[PDB]
Amino acid sequence: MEVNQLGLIATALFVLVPSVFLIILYVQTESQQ
Amino acid sequence: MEVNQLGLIATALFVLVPSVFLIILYVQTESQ
Amino acid sequence: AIFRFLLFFQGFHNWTLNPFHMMGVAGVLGGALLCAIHGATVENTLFQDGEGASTFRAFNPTQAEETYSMVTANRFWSQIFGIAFSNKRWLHFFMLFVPVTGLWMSAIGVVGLALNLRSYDFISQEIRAAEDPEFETFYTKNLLLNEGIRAWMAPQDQPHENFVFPEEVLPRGNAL
Amino acid sequence: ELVNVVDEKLGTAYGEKIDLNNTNIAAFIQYRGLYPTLAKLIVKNAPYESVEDVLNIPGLTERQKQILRENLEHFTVTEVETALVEGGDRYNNGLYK
Amino acid sequence: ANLWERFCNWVTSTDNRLYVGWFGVIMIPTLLAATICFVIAFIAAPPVDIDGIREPVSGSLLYGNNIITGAVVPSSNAIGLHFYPIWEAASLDEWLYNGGPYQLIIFHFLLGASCYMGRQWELSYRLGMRPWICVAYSAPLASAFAVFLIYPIGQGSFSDGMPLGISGTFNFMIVFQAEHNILMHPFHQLGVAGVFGGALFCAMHGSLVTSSLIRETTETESANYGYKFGQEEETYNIVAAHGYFGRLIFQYASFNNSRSLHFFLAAWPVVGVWFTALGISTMAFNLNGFNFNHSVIDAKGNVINTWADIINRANLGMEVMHERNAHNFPLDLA
Amino acid sequence: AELTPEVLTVPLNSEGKTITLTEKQYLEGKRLFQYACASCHVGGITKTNPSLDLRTETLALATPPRDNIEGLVDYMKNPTTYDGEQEIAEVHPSLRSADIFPKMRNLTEKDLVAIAGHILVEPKILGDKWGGGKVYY
Amino acid sequence: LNPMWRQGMFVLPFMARLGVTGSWSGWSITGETGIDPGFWSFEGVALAHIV
Amino acid sequence: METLKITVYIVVTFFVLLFVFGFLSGDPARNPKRKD
Amino acid sequence: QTLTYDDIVGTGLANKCPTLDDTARGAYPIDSSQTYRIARLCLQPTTFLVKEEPKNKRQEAEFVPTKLVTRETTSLDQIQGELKVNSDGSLTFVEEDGIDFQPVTVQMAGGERIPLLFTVKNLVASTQPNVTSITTSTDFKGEFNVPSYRTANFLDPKGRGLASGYDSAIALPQAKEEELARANVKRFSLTKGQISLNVAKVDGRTGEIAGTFESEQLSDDDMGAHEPHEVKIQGVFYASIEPA
Amino acid sequence: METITYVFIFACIIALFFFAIFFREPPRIT
Amino acid sequence: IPEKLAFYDYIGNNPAKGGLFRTGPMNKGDGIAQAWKGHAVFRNKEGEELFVRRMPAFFESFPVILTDKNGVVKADIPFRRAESKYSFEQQGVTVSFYGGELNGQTFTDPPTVKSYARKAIFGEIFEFDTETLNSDGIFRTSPRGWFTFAHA
Amino acid sequence: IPEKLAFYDYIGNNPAKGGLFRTGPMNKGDGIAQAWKGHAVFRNKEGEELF
Ligand SMILES: CCCCCCCCCCCCCCCCCC(=O)OC[C@H](CO[C@@H]1O[C@H](CO[C@H]2O[C@H](CO)[C@H](O)[C@H](O)[C@H]2O)[C@H](O)[C@H](O)[C@H]1O)OC(=O)CCCCCCCCCCCCCCCCC
Ligand code: CLA
Ligand code: CLA
Ligand code: CLA
Ligand SMILES: CC(C)=CCC/C(C)=C/CC/C(C)=C/CC/C(C)=C/CC/C(C)=C/CC/C(C)=C/CC/C(C)=C/CC/C(C)=C/CC/C(C)=C/CC1=CC(=O)C(C)=C(C)C1=O
Ligand SMILES: CC(C)=CCC/C(C)=C/CC/C(C)=C\CC/C(C)=C/CC/C(C)=C/CC/C(C)=C/CC/C(C)=C/CC/C(C)=C\CC/C(C)=C/CC1=CC(=O)C(C)=C(C)C1=O
Ligand SMILES: CCCCCCCCCCCCCCCC(=O)OC[C@H](COP(=O)(O)OC[C@@H](O)CO)OC(=O)CCCCCCCCCCCCCCC
Ligand code: HEC
Ligand code: OEX
Ligand SMILES: [Cl-]
Ligand SMILES: [Cl-]
Ligand SMILES: [Fe+2]
Repeated sequence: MEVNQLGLIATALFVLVPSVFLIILYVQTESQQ
Repeated sequence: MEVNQLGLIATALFVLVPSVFLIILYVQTESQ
Repeated sequence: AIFRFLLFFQGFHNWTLNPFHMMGVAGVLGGALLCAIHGATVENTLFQDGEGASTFRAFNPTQAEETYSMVTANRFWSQIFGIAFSNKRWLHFFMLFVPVTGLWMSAIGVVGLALNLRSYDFISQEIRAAEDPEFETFYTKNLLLNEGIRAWMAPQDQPHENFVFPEEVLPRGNAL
Repeated sequence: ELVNVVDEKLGTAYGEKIDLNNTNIAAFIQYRGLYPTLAKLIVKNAPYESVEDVLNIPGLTERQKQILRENLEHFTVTEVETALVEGGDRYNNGLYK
Repeated sequence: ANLWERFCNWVTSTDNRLYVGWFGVIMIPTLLAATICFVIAFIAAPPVDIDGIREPVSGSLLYGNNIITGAVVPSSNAIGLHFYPIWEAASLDEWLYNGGPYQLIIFHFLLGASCYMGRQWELSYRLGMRPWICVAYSAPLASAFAVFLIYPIGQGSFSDGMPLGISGTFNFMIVFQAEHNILMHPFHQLGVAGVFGGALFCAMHGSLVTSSLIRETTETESANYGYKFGQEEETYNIVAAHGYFGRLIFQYASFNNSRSLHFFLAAWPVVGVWFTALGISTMAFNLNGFNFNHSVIDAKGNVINTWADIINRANLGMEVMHERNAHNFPLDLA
Repeated sequence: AELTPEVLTVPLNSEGKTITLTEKQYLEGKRLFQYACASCHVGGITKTNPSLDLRTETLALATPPRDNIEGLVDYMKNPTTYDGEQEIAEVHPSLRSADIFPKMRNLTEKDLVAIAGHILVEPKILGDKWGGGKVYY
Repeated sequence: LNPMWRQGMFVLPFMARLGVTGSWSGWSITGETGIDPGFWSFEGVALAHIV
Repeated sequence: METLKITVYIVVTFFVLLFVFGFLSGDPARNPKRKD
Repeated sequence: QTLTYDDIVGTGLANKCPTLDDTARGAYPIDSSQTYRIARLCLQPTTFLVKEEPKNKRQEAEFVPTKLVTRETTSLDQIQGELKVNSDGSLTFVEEDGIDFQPVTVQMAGGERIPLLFTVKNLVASTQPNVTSITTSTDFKGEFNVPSYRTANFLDPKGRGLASGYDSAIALPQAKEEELARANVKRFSLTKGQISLNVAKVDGRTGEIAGTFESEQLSDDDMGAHEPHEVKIQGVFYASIEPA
Repeated sequence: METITYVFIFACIIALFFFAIFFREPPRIT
Repeated sequence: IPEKLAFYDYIGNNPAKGGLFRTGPMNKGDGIAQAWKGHAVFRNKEGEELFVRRMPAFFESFPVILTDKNGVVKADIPFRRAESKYSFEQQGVTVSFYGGELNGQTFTDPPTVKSYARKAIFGEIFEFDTETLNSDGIFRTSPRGWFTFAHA
Repeated sequence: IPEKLAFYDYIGNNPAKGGLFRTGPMNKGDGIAQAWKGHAVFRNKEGEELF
């Protein structure tokens, strides 16, 4: 189908950037305790 | 210039994924 | 008149296809579910605090003690659904958060519709459908519905526009 | 080259009179005495090369010929168009009210 | 210590991470079957001739759909309410064309969901609880029976049941409005009241409790950490909450009994949703919404339009367009 | 606007004579139309044969012309096809066929006039709506 | 003129090398239409590895 | 197809019997208070 | 002996043409004076073959087999018509009327659905000269009309049609129309088909005959959207003859 | 590519379900 | 008439004709405007001048209805053909251009005439390059629109 | 000479003609092969055949 080719990097970063921020914050919490 | 469209994402991820990995390991070293 | 407003937004704005409306729907239904499921849970994990078969009497508004078992409730839901609340404070804050967020989201979509900035179409579907008369989705089917609504309702609903559509221009399926 | 033949036919006598070779049978209600008996007969005995051929339909009473004669001027004939005659569409073209 | 008694003791064990139980003996398989067929169909099923006119509708991602437009398409109008298991097709190719997966999924899912409700009774009994959570879940479940089974029974065909898709859901509700004027049906009106009110009361209760949490934490930590799992004391001050809310309205419009309040929280949405499930289920038998079309006329007999007439114009545009190649005769009687 | 005698005045016959209905007549004819006729003819259309409606213009082209009190009264007693060629009492309610259409049994001669008059008045009030179908609802 | 190796197929030839040749949709890589591969079609092999 | 039908019939009957016989195996007694 | 409706219903036997016993190897004589009609003609297909597209130069395609996906809805039945005697002793059957079409969809290897209007509409089939008897070696050969699979009111999924519908891609308001012409302008094909009926069984007492048939026609072209495929159909037939 | 994206995200949620159930922070009384 | 003035009298430049996820510049939709084709004048077989009813902003799609100076419908493009009264074929509708690329040209063949009628519902008719940006033909909003949306 | 055999006598199917960052199927380079155009025989003015 003739989709927007940037829809893919839009989607990849949309998942990746906020997810990585949560993962960073959780791992550094666990190694506090 | 008729470059490869997937080049953008390959480059973006090539950077993001290993960098994020190092940042995770660094931030949790600091907090212990 | 409001029913008419709902139908207007379908035929003209295709509002059901809007992801801001969809999050509102999830907020309203998510809140109603939370409401029914939280009340039911409390009422079915009550402590026996009286001898009577009406359990309402067995509450004192000044008692310090929780009137139902958060622990039995948590085991129940963990084993029925896999996850359960464990924190009464988060529980009640979640009940605030969900319907309030849902309504804020839909408000934003309506702001877009003030400008006719609609989630009307999927461009990729229209390109294929235009080129391929055998391609049909529920998406194409609803737009024909929207087109029925616009042509059949606009003369009467927008009298100031003096729309006159002769019979031969009204979109119509077979027989009907 | 690619044309819509039914649109094209609206630009002929079909678009302005009752075409004995093509028009759906409910159009014969527009003039008196034609529906249902004669309209049935006209459609069954199509096609016609001339509007006058209708009068040689075997079995017309003299009353029927005089109704046809009165009405000849509201009739026309054009070439049969497959898209209008296939499917039984001259008896039911899916239009009601 | 007998082999069957051992199995029975594992089935009903309260020490399993997810409770199984006897209802679950039926629920696990039938939900697995429905889920697996749905995932595979949503991704790769070919187009389905939902209205029996050899006009196949594409519903799956691989045939040009996205998440919003995809659906598992209802089974063909040509089948009606006939049972169409796999083994009644000449081939899987045929079963796919005619919409067989839809039947498989909805029948397993309805069974499994019905057993879900029973499983809720069952574990309540093993845990020494009160029984009626499953009664609350009967509201959603009745609603699924309505759009997947009851409405198809009354109209004569699973091809008019709700599609398993986001946009198919919308198609369903548009065509329901034109054939039944559901908006003007008081049971839909009550369901809106159950659902708006449930959200309202959800927000109310969550904000009033949250308003009256007792100080247990500092500014630099979530107040959530002021409640510890299984503490015996209440974590908020309902007398403070009653004192605010009763002054916001007036005293006797506020609950001071937690048991009545939570019962009300349970009752209101459950009952409005019962009615809206009943609404779909009775429009299955064509007892439709109120009809005020041309109800107001003037002294001469001119129609004076009302907003009901405007609704009707919209409804007509939905009626004349839907399933546009499927009607040969003037009345769409089912 | 109102239900004046002009609107209530309709042709009695082909010869051109007229008759002015009372409002009582009109209202009674409307009720009798609902009782005996609307199940097929709601709004001036014909559900079981949409090609034929009750618009005055269609009735004027019917054989025996039916755009008048006498034509319509006769039709209710001995209905024909549109061209007059065949009697259709066996599948159309009429006094001739009240055996098989029992709603017609209790209808007096003045009932038929009321029914007939309502049919002729109504397109004067509603215009295109009467006999136009859903497009005009 | 359009065999698999022109199409960038990498595992398709490893399935073909040991006997898997046909698809549930009824084509074979040898060009024979109408074969009934059984379960052990390209699609059934893939499914088994997923499971 | 008949093989498949056979299998489903047998699978289904098996699970329905588990269910019936399960609940006939003293279910009222499987609670945490008064077993009888 | 014969069957009632309630015996048949649900069995699939409604889609099957009557058979004749294998003892029915007689002959049915023709009196060129008398006139005859086929009172019942029944065509039951058993096989659907589609010609493939071979891409390269002078390879020419093959008729490959297909899977039927529209179930037991395929037979033509109740066909009737004149059976004529010609100056030269040949017989000509002229189709007057009957259930002479069924839409069929078969699927090819690869997933492609191929729809078609299986028909004998306006069939005129003739025998050899000097018949004077219908035997277990009589052949009918003929040709018939194959109208468009959809008729003129049919609306495509964007609402475009021939006798109805939009005349453009309304969802692409300012797109270049030239590229869309083939899909925006519906046309109504009408092609010929060809059929052979081979009589193999004959009951000289009752007038009944039965045999084998092969026909050749075009598939659906979706109102001019794409090129049709060539289709071959095989099956069995049954007819009843009567003095008229 | 869009099909792969959709199914990938779906797959990721199912995997998240598994960890949230079986590898949750266990609730401990007080 | 300056082309610039005429280009404002065209609905593709109307900021209320876009969509939320129709991204990028207006040129990506209708294309890059090249020239004013000219002002289209429709007349029927009787020589009456006819007027295309313009699409209002609310409507994604809109029928093609022609009116006289009085507002009386005299021509349209029908949906159902069977009972049509106002087809361009029946009414002998033609289109003449004054100004622009097509100044002094008259078209009489119904399908070409309908083509321009379908564009006249958007106001003044322009020539667009759609190849350069691979324009998809669907209206996008302007910076006026995007700014208002974002800030509201 | 069968097309299959001719297609093998073509340097575009020689696997040593590619490049590390030229990605995808061979069909993304020279195209999807449709037909053998035939064997070309080159002659000079004197009729002698040239290779
Ligand atoms: C989440 C955690 C929960 C924990 C639970 C633990 C996990 C348990 C693992 C479950 C995983 C489920 C996987 C199910 C995949 C479904 C496979 C399918 O449907 O695949 C089925 C395949 C499909 O077959 C082919 O199906 C094809 C379908 O084509 C379609 O599909 C194609 C795409 O492939 C194209 O689109 C094509 O155009 C389109 O038509 C064609 O129709 C072929 O003719 C046909 O052969 O069937 C076959 O060949 C194979 C089998 C049929 C052989 C026939 C004999 C009858 C079979 C009896 C077996 C019953 C099962 C036994 C029960 C045992 C009880 C002890
Ligand atoms: C499953 C179905 C479903 C669900 C759950 C929703 C849910 C929602 N819809 Mg959607 N909708 C749907 C289907 C659905 N919709 C469909 C199929 C359509 C057709 C396209 C629409 C069309 C539609 C439109 C057109 C709109 C919504 C809106 C909304 C939101 C309304 C919020 C609200 O409470 O307003 C209630 C109103 C308020 C909360 C405002 C203030 C109310 C004050 C406090 C009143 C106080 C009154 C006072 C007490 C005195 C009253 C007295 C008097 C009664 C006697 C909400 C997210 C609206 C929206 O998104 O808005 C942003 C909107 O405009 N929907
Ligand atoms: C005020 C902000 C603003 C405004 C009005 C514009 C307006 C414009 N820009 Mg510009 N731009 C901006 C900021 C802005 N820009 C910024 C900050 C950047 C840096 C990233 C850019 C980068 C940029 C580029 C690279 C380009 C533009 C272009 C354009 C034009 C078309 C844009 C388009 O298609 O939008 C599309 C808009 C959307 C699809 C709407 C997005 C809505 C998101 C997805 C909602 C998120 C919801 C969220 C998850 C809610 C849930 C939360 C809840 C759970 C709590 C238009 C004139 C384009 C152009 O034509 O250039 C010549 C172009 O190529 N801009
Ligand atoms: C054994 C390995 C292997 C092989 C031989 C192939 C072979 C092939 N694949 Mg497959 N593939 C594989 C693994 C493999 N794949 C895996 C693991 C995946 C999942 C990611 C895929 C996904 C995949 C897709 C999605 C596609 C293919 C396609 C293809 C074909 C074209 C390949 C191409 O253009 O490459 C181009 C190769 C490169 C550009 C080389 C990358 C190497 C660079 C230099 C990175 C290394 C630099 C490194 C970081 C340096 C670090 C230094 C530091 C240590 C100090 C070909 C037949 C394509 C095809 O035709 O499909 C039908 C296609 O579309 N493959
Ligand atoms: C294979 C493929 C690809 C398939 C694709 C299939 C497909 C169609 C999927 C599409 C999915 C799709 C796109 C979904 C869209 C959803 C969408 C619109 C997202 C909304 C996003 C958004 C943030 C909306 C804003 C509003 C919002 C915040 C809503 C949140 C709603 C929500 C999560 C509500 C809670 C729901 C819920 C089940 C709660 C259960 C809570 C719980 C366990 C209670 C039990 C319980 C009760 C007690 O009282 C006590 C005491 C205890 C102890 C206790 O436990
Ligand atoms: C010049 C001339 C001629 C003109 C003169 C005109 C003139 C004089 C005008 C001026 C008028 C004047 C001067 C002013 C006086 C006017 C006057 C007083 C007017 C009245 C105004 C009015 C309209 C008020 C609005 C009424 C209003 C909408 C109230 C509705 C109440 C209502 C339906 C509330 C729902 C309550 C409900 C049952 C429960 C809430 C839900 C619920 C479950 C809450 C959860 C909850 C509750 C708890 O309880 C606690 C504990 C907890 C934990 C908890 O979870
Ligand atoms: C046989 C039974 C099978 C049932 C399977 C169902 C499993 C799925 C349930 C959700 C697991 C994931 C929840 C993770 C998140 C999770 O772990 O939360 C766990 C969380 C625990 O709450 P506590 O009160 O312990 O935590 C409070 C403190 O952490 C404060 O920080 O529970 C809640 O928040 C529940 C309310 C939100 C729950 C809403 C979940 C339902 C949403 C479903 C979304 C579906 C989208 C589908 C798209 C494809
Ligand atoms: C209640 C007593 C009435 C009255 C006053 C009329 N009808 Fe009927 N109608 C029906 C059908 C199928 C036809 C067409 C018959 C034919 O020509 O084949 C009619 C026709 C009429 C007419 C004539 C209309 C015209 O244009 O000439 C009239 C005046 C008329 N009807 C009056 C069907 C039905 C019904 C279905 C069962 C019933 C009931 C009625 N008609 C009832 C009435
Ligand atoms: O299917 Mn679905 O839809 Ca309930 O009506 Mn009739 O049918 Mn169809 O049409 Mn309207
Ligand atoms: Cl529909
Ligand atoms: Cl019908
Ligand atoms: Fe609570």
